[PDB]
Amino acid sequence: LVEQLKMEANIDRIKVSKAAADLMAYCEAHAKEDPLLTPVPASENPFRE
Amino acid sequence: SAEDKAAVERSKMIEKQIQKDKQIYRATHRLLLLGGKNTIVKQMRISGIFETKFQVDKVNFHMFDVDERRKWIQCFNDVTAIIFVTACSSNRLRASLKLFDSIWNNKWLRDTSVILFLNKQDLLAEKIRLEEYFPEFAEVIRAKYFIRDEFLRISTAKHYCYPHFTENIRRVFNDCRDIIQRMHLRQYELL
Amino acid sequence: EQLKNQIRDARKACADATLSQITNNIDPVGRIQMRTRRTLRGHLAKIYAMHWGTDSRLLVSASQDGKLIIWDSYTTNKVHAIPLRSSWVMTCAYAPSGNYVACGGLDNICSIYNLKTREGNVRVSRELAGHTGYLSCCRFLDDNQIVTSSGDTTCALWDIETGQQTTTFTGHTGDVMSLSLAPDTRLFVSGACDASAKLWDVREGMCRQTFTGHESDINAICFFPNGNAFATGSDDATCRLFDLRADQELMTYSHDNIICGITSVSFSKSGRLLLAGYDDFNCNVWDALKADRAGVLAGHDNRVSCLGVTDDGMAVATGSWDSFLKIWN
Amino acid sequence: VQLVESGGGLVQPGGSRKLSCSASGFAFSSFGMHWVRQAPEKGLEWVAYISSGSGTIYYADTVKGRFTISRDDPKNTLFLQMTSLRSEDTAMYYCVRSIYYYGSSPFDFWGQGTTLTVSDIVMTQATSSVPVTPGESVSISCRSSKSLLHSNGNTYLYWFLQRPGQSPQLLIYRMSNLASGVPDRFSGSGSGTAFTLTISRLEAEDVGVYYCMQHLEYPLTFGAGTKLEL
Amino acid sequence: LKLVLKTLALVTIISSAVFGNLLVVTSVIRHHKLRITTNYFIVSLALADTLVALFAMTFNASVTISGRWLFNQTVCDFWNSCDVLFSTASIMHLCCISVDRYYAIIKPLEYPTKITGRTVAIMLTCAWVSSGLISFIPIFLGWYTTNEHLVYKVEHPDECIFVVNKPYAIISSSVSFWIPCCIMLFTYWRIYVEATRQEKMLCKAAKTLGIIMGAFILCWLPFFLWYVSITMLVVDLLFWIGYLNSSLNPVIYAYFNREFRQAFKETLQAI
Ligand SMILES: CN/C=N/c1ccc(C)cc1C
Repeated sequence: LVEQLKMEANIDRIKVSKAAADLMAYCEAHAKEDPLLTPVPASENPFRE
Repeated sequence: SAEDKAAVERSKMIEKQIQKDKQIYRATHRLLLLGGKNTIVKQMRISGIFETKFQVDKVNFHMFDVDERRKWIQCFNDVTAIIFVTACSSNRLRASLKLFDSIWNNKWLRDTSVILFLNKQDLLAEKIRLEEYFPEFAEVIRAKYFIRDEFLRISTAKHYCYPHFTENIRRVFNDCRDIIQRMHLRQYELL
Repeated sequence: EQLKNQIRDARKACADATLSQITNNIDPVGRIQMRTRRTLRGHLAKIYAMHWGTDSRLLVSASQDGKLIIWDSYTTNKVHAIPLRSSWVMTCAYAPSGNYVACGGLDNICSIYNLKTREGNVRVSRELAGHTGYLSCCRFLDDNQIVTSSGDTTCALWDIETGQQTTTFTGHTGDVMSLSLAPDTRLFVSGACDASAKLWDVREGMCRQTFTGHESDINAICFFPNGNAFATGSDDATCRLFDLRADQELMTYSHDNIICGITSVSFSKSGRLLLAGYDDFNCNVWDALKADRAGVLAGHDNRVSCLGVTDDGMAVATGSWDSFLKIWN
Repeated sequence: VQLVESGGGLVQPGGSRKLSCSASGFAFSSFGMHWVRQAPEKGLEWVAYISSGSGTIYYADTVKGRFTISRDDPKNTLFLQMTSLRSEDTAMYYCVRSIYYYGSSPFDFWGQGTTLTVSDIVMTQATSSVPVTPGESVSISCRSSKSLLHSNGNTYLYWFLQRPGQSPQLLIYRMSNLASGVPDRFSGSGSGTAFTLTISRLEAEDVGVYYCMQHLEYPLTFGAGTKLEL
Repeated sequence: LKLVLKTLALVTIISSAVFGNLLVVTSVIRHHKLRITTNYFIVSLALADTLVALFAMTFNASVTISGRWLFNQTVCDFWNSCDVLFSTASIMHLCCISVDRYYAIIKPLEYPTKITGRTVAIMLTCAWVSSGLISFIPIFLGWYTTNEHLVYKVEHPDECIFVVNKPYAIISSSVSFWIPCCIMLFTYWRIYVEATRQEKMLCKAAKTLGIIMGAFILCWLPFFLWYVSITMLVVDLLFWIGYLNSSLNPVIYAYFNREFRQAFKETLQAI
């Protein structure tokens, strides 16, 4: 238990702002090709209905 | 799409097998045994869990005998009966009472009936002495009546308990028949 | 006990402010219907879990009856149907190679099947032993290494070829029931009763990070596609999203009518979508950034147990307790 | 797995002949089966096919009313009946297995074959005998009159290179996938009308005659074959 | 005046019957989760009542609106044949439903084994075959009538009267009502006494059983009393009460049980 806390205290935490910026950049960049974000045309749909 | 027709035929065969399996499954009724458990399962017959098949009166019953039981109870909603066995030689008796109180009041185990069993009557009679730690008594028949009185009191508060005194195969058969009859009656709003 | 005090002080030191203020500058996803387009019917009892293949076309699902079947989601025909040796299962897994299927549950013994055999039928290729608790997750790591989580408060990574265990993790005090594997297939996150989510490294077998954001328990789990974040469900109707760098909770979803527990969570390629199933016979589609309701997904009359999107994210499959599997788009 | 074929001989024309094919090593009940014939100086010709459940039965266009085929799962042996046979059936018969599902390998195993003696898509293999040198790439071509591209996107073409003396061995199925047991040097490509086989290196086992199969419709017509010598 | 409101009433009951029957059949067909043998019996009964309405109710409504027959003898015979066949099918469907309930209540443990899809198909086929045999064959071939009635019909083609010989009437009334009604009464009495014993042991069934028994008897009995006792304006009234009973059977048979209340709620939601 002592060792676990010892390594937890040395985790080298980063600022929350940088993580949030990276997350929002990833979400903005990858929200182009995947479905469920914009209405995909029925022609490219794997199933007609 | 020549092989598509063959794939559809294979799916149809799988569906036919599934229908046969569903008929077999509906032909059987499922019971959950808690906990004299070895003696009870031996009587029923004549590593972590035990699954048993037994057919009586041309009715087939599956029996499943198994902190730890949170998920076991959680995923056992659609069972038909829960057989509970508590040793009367016992503390352990208080632990069994607490377990019964916890299992009776469950938000997801409603409409599942339980069947209470009392065993080791001979050992309890030979001992008579649990009244030292239980001053609510104020001879063996009176003692067993007293020890089932509070058990029923905790039991009472859809599901119905079926206490019994310990053959047992016929009792389980009758209890299951009554449970299914009451469920069917309440299905049509006749009870 | 000052170690935890200084750890939390250091954690709060880097948390100058939340991301809610900067999240308001993004465009909301709006309302999405996502109506059902296919229905997989033929199961016999309640569905406990389901999984998708790496080809995002086939899927594997097991029910309470005692048989697990593999559907071809494109044309609805059931490709495979295998009866388990036992009658109780809890989870399913599809190997990335597509030749192996894993399952487990009350049996306490893991079964590994081999789909591609010389004979047409399939059999139990490997019988895995060494767990004293009920199996929860059996996520595949490779063709020969498989990680599993059981109810004995420990999880274990085994090698299929040799048979015995390879790595063990007993950090969790409570019985771990949730396990998610990162896309990089290097670290995996586990969750138990004691509101604890902990990282675990496959190579070293030594936990890296620990989390205590939730209160009740961790019965749902998933991984962000980026790999440095993950979201875990709880019975407190909350899906807190953490990160691998700051170890701080980012999102907090609250809604007064779904106080019931959350059974499963998922994501999408973009990551701006979190599909969580509840006990009100619906899977409320939550926005991962705006922290507001986005979807309804009301198409099941019974409780949904496990849900998961495909590898390509082109479809969503929701397994419920009415022997009904629904495909959404 | 083993396939044992029994029957054949020399009989008078216009009679009835029984051929038996027994499978030992796999559950053939959930397996489609095919009867094919091979002439002494010609290529294989499809005869009959039975599904796994014996629900749909298909027959060769050349002979329909003078053939019977059935299977018996408990007996682990399937039977083929010849009635009023002509003198042109001086051929050797192969009984083969084929399981149909998503990503399956139809015609995986071919039987040994037993000898017996007394509109549709066609393929024209122009090449007949092309000598080759060791350590040289080999190119084979198959031409189909009808397009083999379906709406699903998978072309139903198969390769059944005949070893000189034994039963055919499946090499490429669906023109793109890779069979279970086969050297990786083999490759296949095409566009829908012309299909090409590429071989990087060859050895003694690589010597054989390659056959072309289509599966879109149920003529089930074979090709001509190409001979190679070292 | 009276004729206008009477015709409006006939139209209202016809429309309610067809709408309700189509609604329940469509709901069952759409709901693949309700593929139960009891649901199969309910669907068969609903189809029988739909045919009852769409043939007999419309024909008789046209008859009373016009006040005369504007067709030939074959048309009247065909209408009578369909009326008899569909009514008998409805009664045997009710009897089969009661038998299914009796077997599920008295012997619940072996109910899934004793009653299966094959058994349900057997009862449905037997009921349909029996109804066809009693209705179509004797009426069409000519044993259902006598010489004088046929002579009168030939002489008077403007009107057709459904009057039959006494032995045929007795036999037809027997098979159509007396056996199914006796079986239904016996089974209902047994299940009611079972429910009473269960309720006594627990420490309503009586209301539902009485409602069903009334809706059957108080609407079907007088027609058969007329068909039996006398033969050995009122006719329109008895026919309309019978048609009303056929119309209101599915609604009560779906409202009473639990498994169809959810279907009714979903249909109301879907409008
Ligand atoms: C309005 N309903 C008339 N029903 C009839 C008429 C004649 C026969 C023989 C039987 C029945 C059920």
